[PDB]
Amino acid sequence: HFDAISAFENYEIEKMRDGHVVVTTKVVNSSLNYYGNAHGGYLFTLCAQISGLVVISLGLDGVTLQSSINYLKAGKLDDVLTIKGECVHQGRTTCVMDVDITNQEGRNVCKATFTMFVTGQ
Amino acid sequence: HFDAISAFENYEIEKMRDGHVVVTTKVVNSSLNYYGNAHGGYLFTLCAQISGLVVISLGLDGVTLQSSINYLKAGKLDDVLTIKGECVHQGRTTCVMDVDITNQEGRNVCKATFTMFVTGQ
Amino acid sequence: HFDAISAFENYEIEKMRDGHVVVTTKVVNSSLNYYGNAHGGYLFTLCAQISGLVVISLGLDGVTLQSSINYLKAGKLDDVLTIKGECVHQGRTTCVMDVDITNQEGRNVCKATFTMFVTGQ
Amino acid sequence: HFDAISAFENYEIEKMRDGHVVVTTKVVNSSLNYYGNAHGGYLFTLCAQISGLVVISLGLDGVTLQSSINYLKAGKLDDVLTIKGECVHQGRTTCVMDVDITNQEGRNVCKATFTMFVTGQ
Repeated sequence: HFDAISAFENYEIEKMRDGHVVVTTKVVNSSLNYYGNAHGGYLFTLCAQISGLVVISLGLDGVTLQSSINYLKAGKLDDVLTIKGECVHQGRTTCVMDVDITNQEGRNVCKATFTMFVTGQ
Repeated sequence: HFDAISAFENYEIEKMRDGHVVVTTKVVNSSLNYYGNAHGGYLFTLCAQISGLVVISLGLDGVTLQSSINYLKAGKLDDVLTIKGECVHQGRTTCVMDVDITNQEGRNVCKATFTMFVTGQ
Repeated sequence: HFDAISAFENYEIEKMRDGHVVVTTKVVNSSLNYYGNAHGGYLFTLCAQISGLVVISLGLDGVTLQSSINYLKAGKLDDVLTIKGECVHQGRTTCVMDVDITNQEGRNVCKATFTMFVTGQ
Repeated sequence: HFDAISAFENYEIEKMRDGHVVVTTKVVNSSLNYYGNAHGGYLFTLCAQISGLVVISLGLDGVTLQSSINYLKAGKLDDVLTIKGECVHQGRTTCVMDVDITNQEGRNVCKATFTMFVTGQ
């Protein structure tokens, strides 16, 4: 047995403009995996949501086609995670977003790149 | 504003044996994104959890180093998703897991590959 | 100093039809890296070329948007590599190709997934 | 029929120091694909070679475990490509390298992330 893995039970949107987004969130029990670390799916979901927010901030609608994520350092209970996303490439049908998560000590937690398909304006 | 994104509010483990895992789950409202489709992070978390289950089934402990996911077809409210994970490569220090999600119509929803780091036995 | 890294100085196309491609090639000196193993770029290029051939076999033109590759086992001088590609998903604007390389002993060398953008028919 | 795809028929190492590498190269006919653009495999090989150079610059020996690449803008015959590699994370067992290619106009051509396995020192 294991409990649900949840993301964004709390959050603060610090910045959302012109393809650049910054959101903060506190790691809580529902964020964790078996080993007491922030779940890789939780961390990914933080990144994917912020990637979507980057899309919206460009006046676009979109869907993720593909994503790659690298895990660098564990997130822990009560960490404050800063999720920074930006559009590195704005093409006609597709956008590429980089999203980076750091903890309250400025340490790198994970980095992801999203390939989004622009569906409309 | 947006509500939390959650994964495994419900599930059934069908198979978990020697590097092969099958788990089913039903898509619910907490699974969805802005547009009413299964959230990319939700789908990834389904895959990531099953990847870790594959690791455990091998009598191993481990952590995800890197993952890539491709989104093929939308997941919808009330879909039953089958999450199939396989260890396609068991190295000494790392394992590589393929995870595929199909819906109740047999349609491919997404595919991911996980690069896991074996921490212990 | 280092010499050029080259791919397809020799090859045999065994199969090319309906989204399924099989090509063989022999690892030669220009294939190798500093350590005497098949260069990761060489192996990737084998996969990317076969992904393109899968596109053509579907009566399409296309360009790669994104690719992810996992390296499983070293390729060595004089290995015969079998490169098998297939379209796992044929969407309207994009295709997803899986490409797998095995050696003459049937051992898995590397696996890659390509997200291609369909440019025309 | 198609001719071999080659990388580093010419190059200039501009910088190679403590985890940071810059290398330039000019796109030639052997660099290109069917459509006359820089081959995705050629571009990846440029990135992969520079990733390994980053590893060496850290006094390390290593092998690529996994890589992801995004293609942003076509490379063309006679372009001068600048290949910039950085170790963004030096773990104990693995390193993560970001590699970016820009052309002579400062335009972003592609970006890749490499997950390297440290074999020795």
